[PDB]
Amino acid sequence: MYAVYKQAHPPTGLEFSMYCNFFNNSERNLVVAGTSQLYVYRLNREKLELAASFSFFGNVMSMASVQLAGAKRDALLLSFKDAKLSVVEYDPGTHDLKTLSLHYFEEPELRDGFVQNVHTPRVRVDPDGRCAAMLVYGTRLVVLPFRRRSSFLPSYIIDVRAEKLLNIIDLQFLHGYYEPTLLILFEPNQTWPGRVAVRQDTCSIVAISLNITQKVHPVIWSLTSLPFDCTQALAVPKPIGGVVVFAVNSLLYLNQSVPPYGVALNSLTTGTTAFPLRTQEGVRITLDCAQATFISYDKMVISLKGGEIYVLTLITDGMRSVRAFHFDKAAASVLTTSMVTMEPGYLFLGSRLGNSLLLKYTEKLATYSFEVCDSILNIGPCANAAVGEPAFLSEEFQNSPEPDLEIVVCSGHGKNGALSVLQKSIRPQVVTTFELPGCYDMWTVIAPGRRHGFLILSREDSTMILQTGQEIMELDTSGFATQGPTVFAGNIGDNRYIVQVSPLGIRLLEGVNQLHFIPVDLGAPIVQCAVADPYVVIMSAEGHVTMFLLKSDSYGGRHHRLALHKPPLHHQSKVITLCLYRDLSGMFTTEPTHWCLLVRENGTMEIYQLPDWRLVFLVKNFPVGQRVLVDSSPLVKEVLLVALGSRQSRPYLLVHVDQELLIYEAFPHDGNLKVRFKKVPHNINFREVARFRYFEDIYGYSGVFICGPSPHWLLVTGRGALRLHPMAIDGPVDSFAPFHNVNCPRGFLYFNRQGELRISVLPAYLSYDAPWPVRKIPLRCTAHYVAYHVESKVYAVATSTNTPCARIPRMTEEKEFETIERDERYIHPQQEAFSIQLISPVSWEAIPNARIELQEWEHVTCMKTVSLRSEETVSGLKGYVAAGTCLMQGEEVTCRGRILIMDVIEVVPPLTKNKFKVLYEKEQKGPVTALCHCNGHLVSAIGQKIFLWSLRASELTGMAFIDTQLYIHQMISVKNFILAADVMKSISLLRYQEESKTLSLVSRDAKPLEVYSVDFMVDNAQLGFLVSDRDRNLMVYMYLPEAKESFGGMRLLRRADFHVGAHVNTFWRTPCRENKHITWFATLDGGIGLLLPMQEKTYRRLLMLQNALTTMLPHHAGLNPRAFRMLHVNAVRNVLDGELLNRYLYLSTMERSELAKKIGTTPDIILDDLLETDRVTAHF
Amino acid sequence: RKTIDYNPSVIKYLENRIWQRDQRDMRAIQPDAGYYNDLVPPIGMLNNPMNAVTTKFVRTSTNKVKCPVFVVRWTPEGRRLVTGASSGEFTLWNGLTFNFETILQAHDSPVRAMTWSHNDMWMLTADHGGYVKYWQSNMNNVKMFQAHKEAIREASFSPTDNKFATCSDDGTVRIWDFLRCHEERILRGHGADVKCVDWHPTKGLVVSGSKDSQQPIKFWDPKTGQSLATLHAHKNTVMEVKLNLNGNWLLTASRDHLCKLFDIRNLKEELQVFRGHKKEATAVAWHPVHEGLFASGGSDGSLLFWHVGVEKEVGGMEMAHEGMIWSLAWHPLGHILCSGSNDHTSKFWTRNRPGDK
Repeated sequence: MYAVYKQAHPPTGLEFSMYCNFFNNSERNLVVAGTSQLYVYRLNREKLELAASFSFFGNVMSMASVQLAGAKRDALLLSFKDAKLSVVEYDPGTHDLKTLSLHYFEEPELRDGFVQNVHTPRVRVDPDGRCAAMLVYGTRLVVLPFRRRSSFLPSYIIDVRAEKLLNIIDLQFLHGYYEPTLLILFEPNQTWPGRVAVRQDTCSIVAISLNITQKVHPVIWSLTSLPFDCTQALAVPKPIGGVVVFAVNSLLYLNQSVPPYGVALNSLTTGTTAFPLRTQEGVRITLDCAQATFISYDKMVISLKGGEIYVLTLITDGMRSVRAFHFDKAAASVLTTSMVTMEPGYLFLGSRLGNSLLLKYTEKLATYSFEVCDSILNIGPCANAAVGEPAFLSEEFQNSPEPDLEIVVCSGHGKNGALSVLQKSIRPQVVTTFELPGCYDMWTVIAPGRRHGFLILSREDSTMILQTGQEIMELDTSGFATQGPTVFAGNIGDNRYIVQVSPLGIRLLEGVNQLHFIPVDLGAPIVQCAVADPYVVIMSAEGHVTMFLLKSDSYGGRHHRLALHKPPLHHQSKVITLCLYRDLSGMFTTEPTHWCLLVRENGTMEIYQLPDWRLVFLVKNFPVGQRVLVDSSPLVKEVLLVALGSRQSRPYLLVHVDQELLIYEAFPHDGNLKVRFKKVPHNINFREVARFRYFEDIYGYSGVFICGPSPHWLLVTGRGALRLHPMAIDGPVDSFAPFHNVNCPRGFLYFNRQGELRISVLPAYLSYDAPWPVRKIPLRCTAHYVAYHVESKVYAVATSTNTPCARIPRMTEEKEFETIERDERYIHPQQEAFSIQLISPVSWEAIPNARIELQEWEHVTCMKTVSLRSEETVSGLKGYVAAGTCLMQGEEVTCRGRILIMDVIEVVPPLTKNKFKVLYEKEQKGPVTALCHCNGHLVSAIGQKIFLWSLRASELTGMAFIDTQLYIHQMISVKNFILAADVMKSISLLRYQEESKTLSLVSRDAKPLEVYSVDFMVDNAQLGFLVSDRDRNLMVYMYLPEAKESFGGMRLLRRADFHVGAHVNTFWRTPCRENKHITWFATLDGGIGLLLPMQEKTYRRLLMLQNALTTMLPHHAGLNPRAFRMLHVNAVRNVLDGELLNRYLYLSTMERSELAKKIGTTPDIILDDLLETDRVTAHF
Repeated sequence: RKTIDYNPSVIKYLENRIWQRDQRDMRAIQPDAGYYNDLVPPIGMLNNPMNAVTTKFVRTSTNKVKCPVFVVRWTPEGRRLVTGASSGEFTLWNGLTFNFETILQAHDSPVRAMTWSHNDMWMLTADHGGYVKYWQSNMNNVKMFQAHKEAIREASFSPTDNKFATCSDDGTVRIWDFLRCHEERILRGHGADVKCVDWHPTKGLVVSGSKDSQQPIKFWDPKTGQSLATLHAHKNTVMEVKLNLNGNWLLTASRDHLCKLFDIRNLKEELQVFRGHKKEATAVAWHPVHEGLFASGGSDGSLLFWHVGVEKEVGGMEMAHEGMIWSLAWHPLGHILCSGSNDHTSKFWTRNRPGDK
């Protein structure tokens, strides 16, 4: 059973934040990493623009920066799983990431016999920049020295067990030492809170002076008996030059010169630490799972576990000795996983549990107010996902053969909990539709803040002019060129004058009356026309180019007319197409400049500056599609060079070659034009007059609409991130234009292939500046589960809030509650209160009086949409929302369950239309851990059993039960069968027989496996069981009674595996664009992937291609995708990467041809397979 | 009358997994009694095996007719704990409330060995000078088979569960096919009274430990029957021998008051010596979750807890029992450790509650 993996949505959970000189030593910028993605952001003066982004075949475990001896740029140190370490650096010649070095430290002798590593590779860099260190396996401290040929000295490994250095909590390089001094916070005799009465004060710190020349590392100073709950250590910069140790309930300042200074932060420090700790009066918090960065030498900001942002100031003498600590509850923000200071007054909080935030802090012994400047969207972690139909869809698209689908995800956590409504495709909100026969091309022109005045349509024999106002009315009387076709229509003179180019010449008019008309006869009719205010260029079918200029009158009266200016751009190579570009940015240099990009018959491409017509750029082989366009000294059908982003910041070059689309991002490099172009990867398929239609301010968004068989939207906002959103709910679009009207405020109009012109707008409430169009519904509470009720089109969302824990249940004697009595400084435990809300997709609001509050200490362990047997439906079944809850009173009390069946019923009302009705609500003997449906029956795991009930009226009648494993946390059923997932004992396949009323264990997998979630792989005439585990893997098992690999059909057999690199908790299946089902899933890092079952022969072909791609292509950080996709952290493979297969589309035509030659196949065969896999997965 | 329920901890850990990458994201469990719902099973804190040091006595379980308990074993799912006593009796206790459930006269002789196959289908048992008995999941015997004419001390299953090895008091280790009731091969390279035997989790080799002072530990090839090597780990009799699930480590417990750890690849030097007891060391149990943690029991009623990386003992109870501890069994989750001793009782031990004095 073979399949291909595809990444439909990249992860959005960030983990590391850094501030360094990535591009050059002049400007510093932000570098943020999340799992397999790395981003370089610049700051606008308030927005972060994505300056660069790179993907890895590996998960970044640690990130750091260093300034090497050459000092061209900063080098980046990236840790990867087990013991891989990569030094990388920006390549100015290719706008890419160049691998300086890659080091493997994966040897079993370094693991001391252990096979399971619970330690991540932790990298630290000495502040002076003389060496780096990486703690691996918690046992081996790798030291990479730096020169003060190769820029790196040979590394050497220090065995920390040479003292009794064990269980290292943290390590950090220190400031102010002449040798790299590394402080290590650890604990020789490990302890845990329950055993704190026997072992406490177990932590210790040891500072190591590293001499890299002699490889000598003595201990300069050490401290023992530090509080057991020490969490991390922060190096204090000059001139204070100490170490600040965080501990769950305490704060320490340590240094060689002064005895330690310890401060208790709450009451819980009493009886747990014998360390002398003075009490901080106005503070009552904890520092566990907190982040902190120095904003200056004297103050550092701390983001706590709950999002509280405090500012800590160090009080010093004249000789800089920390006398006291000063905290100040500055503000409250997101749950930060990372944090870094940028320019003075700016602080970045990176988060994977919420949207990352840029903050600006301003002062007013001195307090600081924090203000949110920018945010980076994040749909992770994706705890649970449901698929439903959107509430609003334009009538013209209803009754479509394909279903209109929409994803609703439980995203985030805690105060940053939310629902993410994802749609991949753009839906046009059609205001109205005109059916106009004969029109094949269109233009929209502003009449004389900017509202379009005229819509000019062209037809083989004529043209049509439409006045645009309160009504759109045909204009026959105007002085336009109504007779004959129109090849172009645009605006000149900053939207004061309008221009209409016809095959016989050019016409300059103002409003409805024409001011000027120049006949243009060059031996061939005019076939193309470009306009870059105030320059106009036209070209004929033979290849004659002409330029006109809009010149103001000498008396300043602003009367304008076109002036001929013949270009001296003669060449022996015939021009195919061209385009004009008005640069308001500063990239195009040799401040508004004018350029002409031109393609010729010999295959070359040229750029000329205007009006002197001077050559400044030349590419010898343009239609090949090289990955980097380099200056020197297949049918290129269309070309367009446009500026997008904030204030025309980023330039892009779109090229339409035969059945191929090319996107090029322009970047500065080095008489000649100091610009280069880098290819942008995409999956837009051109295979089946101007296909590229630029637009500005279509909904506050600037970009380009790409017409063709699969239309797309290309968007770049103030953030320099390219967005490619499909629009395929309507067929192939051949004509597009922007349109700002009083009835179509900031909108567009497009022609379909059935002759329908659609005046539409973009749907509001959706952010299109994201990988997928997304609507974020903040819940301010953890979203645990989401279910879609088909009959009512409403979502049931199970959420929770945190309250202070006040009582302790003591006996499962009789039920008794001890009231927790403490003092004011005590920090109460967090007690979860669960609720079930109804939310309507119409307004994405909660339905009033439709909220179910569950009992105290009652946790909702599962919530699914179930189809139970009912006699009121034609199908014999109807949908309910089923929930299983467990009342957890601690370990000493028996955990009793409860089943809760609800229905969403229609009631005479907007949001009042629907209401919750509790059809069933009964406490169960044993904890209710999972539930699903099977042939109209409700299957639920209770304790160590699984019961199958039938619902009749309002009562649940027990029909079957079976003994199961330790704890079943997930259950899903294909008709007649059931699949249950244990916490530790993998999956189990059961059968229910209606004749016997019995459950029979069909088979299972005896091997232990920490299953996260499970679902099905539905290939044609095949059934597989898809499992995710704790090691970020996917495995397809199968029940093959005749395979003999099973002892007697009782052993489930693994037939596919794949290291996705993320934890998957929610799957869902969709039909194929057969009998195949694409099994999509959402990851806990904010990403969406899919598994697509595939034929064996196509799998073999693409596997040969995959080996070719892994062996013949360079990969970031020097990693290798074959080893990245391997099992654990045995294997049968049978799952293609897809992310790796996409790079073949990124190769040039020559590279693709040579690669297919080495494989033994046709480039067209490879492209057919890849584009078909892309076509089948088009959903949402 | 006490009880411990693991479902709240499992539920809290399941709620943690969605928004916590690993243990560096888990919040701090305060050493306070109010933080009872923040507990998680061992798999919820792999960086702190200390949590699984179970020195908090919960419940003592004693049969109506008191007999020295020779073996204790949890059922694979952890539902019921079985105690095999000198009366030849299996006593089935509830795994959540530790109350008496059932009792069966399974053997006419003191049942010494009790093991569950890697697949949860079969339970194999053996008695003093007695026979090997197969047991379904429902505790119904399907096959009784004469294995040795003398006392069988222990048995262990092959990774595929198709075959199993038994060490007996005749100084031999016999290897049998499970589907049949046939004696495949004999291993006779010992002196007398082989008291412990263990099958490797992946590789095909079997370890045995006996009363012999010249050849205490011996390795064996199961299919071939050849003696791979001889390990002179102790001078007294080796009471227990267990291979870690990682396949690299070998743990032994002997009457010379010592536990020992060896690397299976290089046997020239002892990898580690666990010293800390008052008398002999009679029982050992590797933790099912934490790779380096294990428990031991001795001739005195003491039990101790050790970690592979640590020289000194990690914890334990000095007067846990009043007789010698014959058997130790971790609950499959790893939060309960049961001890079966010679004082006619079997006790249950759990992790210490945060805030305990």
